[PDB]
Amino acid sequence: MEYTQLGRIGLKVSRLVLGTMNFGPTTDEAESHAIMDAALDAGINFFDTANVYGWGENKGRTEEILGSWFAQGGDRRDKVVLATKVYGNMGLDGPAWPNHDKLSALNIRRSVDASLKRLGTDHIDLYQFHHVDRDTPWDEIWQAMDVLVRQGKILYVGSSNFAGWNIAQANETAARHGRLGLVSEQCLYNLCERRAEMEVVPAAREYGLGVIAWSPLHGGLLGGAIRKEQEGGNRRAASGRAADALKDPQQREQIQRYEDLLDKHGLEPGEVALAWLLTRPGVTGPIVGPRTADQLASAVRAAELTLTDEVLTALDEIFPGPGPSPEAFAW
Amino acid sequence: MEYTQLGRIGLKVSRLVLGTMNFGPTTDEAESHAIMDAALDAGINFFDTANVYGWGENKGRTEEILGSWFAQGGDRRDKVVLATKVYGNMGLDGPAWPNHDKLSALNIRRSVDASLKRLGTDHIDLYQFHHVDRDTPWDEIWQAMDVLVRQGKILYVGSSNFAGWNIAQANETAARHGRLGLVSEQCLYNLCERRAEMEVVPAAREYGLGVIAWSPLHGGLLGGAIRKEQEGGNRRAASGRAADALKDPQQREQIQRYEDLLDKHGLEPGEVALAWLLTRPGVTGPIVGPRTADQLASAVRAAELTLTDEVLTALDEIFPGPGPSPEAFAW
Amino acid sequence: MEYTQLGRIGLKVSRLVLGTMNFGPTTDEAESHAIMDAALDAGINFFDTANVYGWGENKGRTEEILGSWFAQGGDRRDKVVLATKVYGNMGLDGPAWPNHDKLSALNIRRSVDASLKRLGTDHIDLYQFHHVDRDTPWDEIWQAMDVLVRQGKILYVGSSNFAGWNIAQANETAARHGRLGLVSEQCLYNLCERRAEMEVVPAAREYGLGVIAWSPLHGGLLGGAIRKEQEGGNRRAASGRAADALKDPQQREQIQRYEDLLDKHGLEPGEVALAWLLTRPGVTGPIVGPRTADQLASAVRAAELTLTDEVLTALDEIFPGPGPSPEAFAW
Amino acid sequence: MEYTQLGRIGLKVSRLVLGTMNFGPTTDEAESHAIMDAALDAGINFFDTANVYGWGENKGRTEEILGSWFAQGGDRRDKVVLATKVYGNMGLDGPAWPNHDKLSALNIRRSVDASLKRLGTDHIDLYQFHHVDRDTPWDEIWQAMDVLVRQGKILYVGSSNFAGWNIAQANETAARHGRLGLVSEQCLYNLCERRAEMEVVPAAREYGLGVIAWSPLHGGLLGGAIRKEQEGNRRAASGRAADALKDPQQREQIQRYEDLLDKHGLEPGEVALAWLLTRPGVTGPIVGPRTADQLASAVRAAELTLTDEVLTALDEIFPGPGPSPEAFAW
Ligand SMILES: CC[C@H]1OC(=O)C[C@@H](O)[C@H](C)[C@@H](O[C@@H]2O[C@H](C)[C@@H](O[C@H]3C[C@@](C)(O)[C@@H](O)[C@H](C)O3)[C@H](N(C)C)[C@H]2O)[C@@H](CC=O)C[C@@H](C)C(=O)/C=C/C(C)=C/[C@@H]1CO[C@@H]1O[C@H](C)[C@@H](O)[C@@H](OC)[C@H]1OC
Ligand SMILES: CC[C@H]1OC(=O)C[C@@H](O)[C@H](C)[C@@H](O[C@@H]2O[C@H](C)[C@@H](O[C@H]3C[C@@](C)(O)[C@@H](O)[C@H](C)O3)[C@H](N(C)C)[C@H]2O)[C@@H](CC=O)C[C@@H](C)C(=O)/C=C/C(C)=C/[C@@H]1CO[C@@H]1O[C@H](C)[C@@H](O)[C@@H](OC)[C@H]1OC
Ligand SMILES: NC(=O)c1ccc[n+]([C@@H]2O[C@H](COP(=O)([O-])OP(=O)(O)OC[C@H]3O[C@@H](n4cnc5c(N)ncnc54)[C@H](OP(=O)(O)O)[C@@H]3O)[C@@H](O)[C@H]2O)c1
Ligand SMILES: NC(=O)c1ccc[n+]([C@@H]2O[C@H](COP(=O)([O-])OP(=O)(O)OC[C@H]3O[C@@H](n4cnc5c(N)ncnc54)[C@H](OP(=O)(O)O)[C@@H]3O)[C@@H](O)[C@H]2O)c1
Ligand SMILES: NC(=O)c1ccc[n+]([C@@H]2O[C@H](COP(=O)([O-])OP(=O)(O)OC[C@H]3O[C@@H](n4cnc5c(N)ncnc54)[C@H](OP(=O)(O)O)[C@@H]3O)[C@@H](O)[C@H]2O)c1
Ligand SMILES: NC(=O)c1ccc[n+]([C@@H]2O[C@H](COP(=O)([O-])OP(=O)(O)OC[C@H]3O[C@@H](n4cnc5c(N)ncnc54)[C@H](OP(=O)(O)O)[C@@H]3O)[C@@H](O)[C@H]2O)c1
Repeated sequence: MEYTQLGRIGLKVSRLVLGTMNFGPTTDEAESHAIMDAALDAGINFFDTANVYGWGENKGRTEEILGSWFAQGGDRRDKVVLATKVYGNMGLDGPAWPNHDKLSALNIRRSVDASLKRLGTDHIDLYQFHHVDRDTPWDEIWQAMDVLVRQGKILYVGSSNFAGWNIAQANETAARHGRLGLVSEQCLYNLCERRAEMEVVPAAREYGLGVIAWSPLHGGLLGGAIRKEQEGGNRRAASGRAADALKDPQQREQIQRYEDLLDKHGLEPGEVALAWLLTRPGVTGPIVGPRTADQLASAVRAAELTLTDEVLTALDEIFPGPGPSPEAFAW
Repeated sequence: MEYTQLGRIGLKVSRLVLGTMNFGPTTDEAESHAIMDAALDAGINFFDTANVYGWGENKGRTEEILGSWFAQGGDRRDKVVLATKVYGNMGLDGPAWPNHDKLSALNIRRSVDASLKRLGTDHIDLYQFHHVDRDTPWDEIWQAMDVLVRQGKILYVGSSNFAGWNIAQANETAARHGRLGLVSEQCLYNLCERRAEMEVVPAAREYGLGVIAWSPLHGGLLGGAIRKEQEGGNRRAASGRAADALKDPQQREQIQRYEDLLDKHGLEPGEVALAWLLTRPGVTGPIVGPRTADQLASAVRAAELTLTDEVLTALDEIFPGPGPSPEAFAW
Repeated sequence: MEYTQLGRIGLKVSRLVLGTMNFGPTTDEAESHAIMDAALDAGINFFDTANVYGWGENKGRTEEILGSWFAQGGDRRDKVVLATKVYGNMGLDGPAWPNHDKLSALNIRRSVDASLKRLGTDHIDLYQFHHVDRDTPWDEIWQAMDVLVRQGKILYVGSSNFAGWNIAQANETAARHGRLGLVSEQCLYNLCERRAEMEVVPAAREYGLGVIAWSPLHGGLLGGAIRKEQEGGNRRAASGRAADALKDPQQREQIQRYEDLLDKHGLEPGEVALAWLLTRPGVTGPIVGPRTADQLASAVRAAELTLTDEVLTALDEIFPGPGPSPEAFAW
Repeated sequence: MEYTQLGRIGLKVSRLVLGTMNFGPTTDEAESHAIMDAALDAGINFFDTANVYGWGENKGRTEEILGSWFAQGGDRRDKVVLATKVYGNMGLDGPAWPNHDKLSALNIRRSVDASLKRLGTDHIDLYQFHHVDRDTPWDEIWQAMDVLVRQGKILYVGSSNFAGWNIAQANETAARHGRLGLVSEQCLYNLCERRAEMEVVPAAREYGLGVIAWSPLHGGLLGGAIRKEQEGNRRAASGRAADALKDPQQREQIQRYEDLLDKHGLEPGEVALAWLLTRPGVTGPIVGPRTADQLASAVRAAELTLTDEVLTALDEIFPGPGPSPEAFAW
């Protein structure tokens, strides 16, 4: 396993981050536990979850599945950098009761206690904002997080789905009073969606944040979705983001070009999408989303792949990116 | 229910704040619980109380009534933004034993623990200074509040009965050392008393405080007190501020003009006075003071009223305001 | 002559400030020079002017009259604490060209250079904002003033026609970065208009500003305006604020009672109004507005008057004040 | 003329900003001076220029044309908020000598003195970075600007072609030590190019910067370029506009735009300027008249009220992304 620092901070992480969103709605508890055992065996020490994972009436289930895994002992909790999230509504889906979503100090306080209880742990290593909340100012947010840091309930704070200028405002505000700022941004970034290149990733690099890419396969779309389009099972690529893209002729053609390119080179589409993210400047690593232990083993192989310049150039032809602003749209 | 941010902060509140001062001395425990259940039913998530409410030998009773309400369960504590106050003497009415009133770190320590015990909760969401204390410096006050913040016993700090320059000094002092300042000012503001427009509300707006208006009907004076002047009940308008106003020929003539105006437009005096405050720039909302469940329902109707330009202009004729200083008295 | 520190700073000033607004439009250049010589002979070391004084097409004339006075030599400039103002339109009366009024760094730059030229001096001792400018932020204002301080073009900065919270915001902003804040506020304050007591003077005193009362006789109204109502000459009391007040029945009765009281006590109304301001806590002194040398001589006598407690009580009853906020309108 | 505060600061500016890039290479000195007199007559008090304007061997000519304008007197300098730029190479076109371009304190020092001399003035009201310079840190940049502020050579500092996170970093750095930060961002923004909506404008709004839009007609492309395509010089015949008209999809977009405004009897240049005036946070467009009639046309656009029907139609023809992260994530 290849390791790196998470941005500027002292925390060392596997360049594969284990996502857990599938654990519950798509992968059951026993296979979820097997995937986490295999992840630990492979040297993956960095797990990403969220309070809302589990979905609908089962929001919180994923954290509970991690909690029963940790409860088995065997140094699992000691070994893992445990990340979860606050922002989402944990009540009945639909409009949230006021301050039962978003980033008020009020919702931060109740959300962290519920996550700690489901996870069966006394601390979260990386507590992440799930989304920017434009209505909560950073002196309120940093007050709430600093309460948790000094109580020992969290160690690090990260962001997810921020704009670049939110990262800068957040960390400048933290730095004025000596607080450790955001240590990582968790952003949508993959071959299909590269617009985090314009400002989010440049800002994260300037401020020394880790960058961990969520939906690195675009929801399974990049994992061989066309070749697999007729298979059964509870495949993630059969619904949601990937299925929507495959109904668009232009997006489907792109994915078809991708799968045909890789057939000519003896490469696997999911493994290449992961390996591609590992070449991007500033990217700590993809947050892999295995549905099966087999798909985790494939991810470990992806982290060992060396993409040739020829393949990288061809991928840029199919999936061009904008580069940084202002050059992306001005000069 | 209409919602808004409390000034600049991330807390979302109903634009009706439920005042509880009547609960105890005027409304009994059973009916207070009914009013609070109905407030939650109508979407009101923001309750104001004080340690002194109850009055006399029953100071603390209002908080205890809220404590018994919370103790039923039913997500009541989780759903409510709970505001209470410190400054008042909680001992025998009359001159307080030194440091058993006002805002020393000593009285803050003892008042908050006594409030938490009566409320049956481990934290207060909005802890308010009941009045400015000119003898306690802001580095002493912010030390005391920051102790409670970091212990998790409070979340936010607010002011009540401040001058505008007190708000500015408090929040500039807080900002110097990373602290969230005052998030709201609770001030006397209604059709009868508009002098908060001079400097209190302008300073609150500059510093991004919510503004929540206490005695929004001037103690019942604006709720139809002339028409109801001969009625029984233990009506708040039969005593105190309202009764005193009706003794004065000029103030009584003003209320008469008001009630006669509203008869011509088919409007209710109590609802119009609440709806008028909701139109004022910077006002988060009125802190309604229902004596009955029907009066809470009437307040909810008031929050849906749309006052016409013609009625707003007429109210300004009856109840002119000074505008901001310096223009209010100089140029 | 009685001297005092100007609030908290090391500058010592006479408790009569010589106002120059009459110099030009009401008092001609030679009599203006005689009044300034008489003021210096009496120990008055503190002169207030403004760029706009002169009025109309003659804006700047008063500063020029002071300039020709200083140009006479004889240690006049070295002896005088020279105060002038920025904010007013110096162009054609009417709507100003953008940034040719108010407190942008652009207007501050052009205004001070024009004042310095008219006054015939290389520095202004006290450069005052004529009025709050709600559209210019304090980091812009203090940048512009600090440029002038470091160049040696001004020494001290003062306010005029501020609200109390503006004083607080201004001086907290200056103190953040080691700058000397406002040293004095120049507000309307006299027997007739006491609402600076609510917040402006309390804020000034908290922050250690001098308080220099402008229009101390309410534009001549308190100088015997009723007794002299039939007189000729270009008396200031025949126009503007004083004339408007004498056409008001209640203000006229107030002034009549005042003049009758002072007839009974054998006291001069102009002198008493000045002596009254000298008793008010926090007041550095009145800015006298003599039209003649004899009126200056009269002001000097006023500074040596001791009003009996009987007269002081009678004045407070004829001319009541509001006291400080929040007590002035709440409790 | 409608006026507004420049973002959060005390400076008041007309919502039309007079751009001067045409003065010299496209509009001659006499006509440039007439456009500036007409701008002042209509109440425009805010002029944008740059040291490089004039182009090639004539870089600096535009500042000189403004300088001879000011030299005529009549309160012209006192009335105008004068904005210019530092970053561009002022030597021979091609790779610049080291530190004769970009934002080092060394190049800032030499560039401002040369602009002051050409402009014939002792101060610049708004001195703008022409482009983000990723190699110069903000404590160096603010040192250099503060030197100029304390000497009276500039009043305000603004940015141009920044990313949103650059605006935040600059102004947080400035605020740490009591300095007034950036007061304005000058970005490309018009119907054709709306990606400043992702982060640049949202960051400017949060930090209280003015937002002034350069090439508001996309270089004349939005001024009726297809109707005038065979006319006889015209900025639309070259550069950004010409390239867009060579592309089938952009040409079709502009053809749809010009058809839409034919139906409503409106002028394309005026509508494109009026459209920017409706965008939240936009101080106004930096108009680029080549002629005095084009300036009077801009003044008419500032009085125009676009109906909601037309605004909806423009938005469908010229969709924008809105803010990040929602623009690409959720
Ligand atoms: C010393 C005891 C005296 O008490 C006073 O003289 C107090 C009066 O001057 C009050 C305060 C005035 O009431 C004020 O009328 C001003 C014009 C307002 O000022 C305005 C304009 C402004 C610019 O000032 C602004 O700042 C302010 C906010 O609003 C002000 N406002 C707050 C509303 C308002 O209180 C008057 C109206 C004016 O004359 C109010 C009405 C009801 C009135 O006739 C009362 C008469 C009384 C009780 C007189 C006795 C008689 O006792 C007398 O005692 C004297 C010492 C002797 O001369 C006695 O001789 C026997 C005897 O005279 C008859
Ligand atoms: C008002 C309703 C109209 O809807 C539109 O006009 C939307 C179109 O303008 C879209 C957005 C364009 O698609 C855009 O093509 C630009 C050149 C790209 O811009 C480029 C360059 C850039 C510089 O802009 C850069 O910033 C950007 C990121 O990428 C842009 N990109 C975001 C990809 C891309 O969305 C066009 C391609 C060019 O025209 C996409 C293709 C599929 C198309 O023909 C669609 C036609 C439709 C549906 C037309 C109706 C006709 O309805 C018509 O309604 C009008 C109101 C009337 O004129 C009617 O005529 C009478 C009627 O015509 C029948
Ligand atoms: N911060 C946020 O907003 C956010 C949002 C989404 C996700 N996340 C995080 O990012 C993690 C990953 O997101 P995601 O589940 O959408 O990831 P993804 O990798 O884009 O989608 C997962 C799907 O890709 C396929 N796949 C996974 N590994 C593969 C491999 N080695 N080879 C071929 N196909 C493979 C599987 O598709 P099939 O099931 O069709 O076989 C799998 O179900 C989540 O667990 C969560 O922790 C964060
Ligand atoms: N910070 C402070 O110093 C301070 C001071 C006072 C109050 N407060 C807070 O502000 C809250 C409200 O104060 P308040 O009780 O004096 O409010 P208020 O609304 O001015 O007076 C309450 C009275 O108004 C009448 N009323 C209430 N709702 C009505 C409606 N919808 N229609 C017609 N009449 C209506 C009732 O009068 P009748 O009983 O005659 O029917 C009621 O007893 C208090 O509960 C407390 O939370 C704070
Ligand atoms: N910062 C501001 O906004 C502002 C506004 C106004 C003034 N000021 C400053 O404050 C200064 C004073 O203002 P002001 O001229 O309006 O003062 P004022 O004393 O209220 O009015 C002056 C008039 O009072 C009469 N008077 C003056 N001294 C007298 C005395 N000893 N005995 C009897 N009557 C006397 C004269 O009236 P008659 O002519 O009728 O005899 C004189 O013209 C100005 O010179 C200016 O420096 C500042
Ligand atoms: N910060 C930067 O990087 C940057 C870059 C470029 C420009 N700028 C600034 O932005 C200003 C404007 O840029 P620009 O010249 O490219 O603006 P523009 O409006 O996009 O293009 C100017 C052209 O549009 C046409 N036009 C102008 N006004 C018109 C009207 N009222 N009706 C119809 N057509 C009209 C004319 O084209 P025809 O000649 O074909 O008639 C004119 O030459 C410049 O002067 C400069 O100050 C800044």
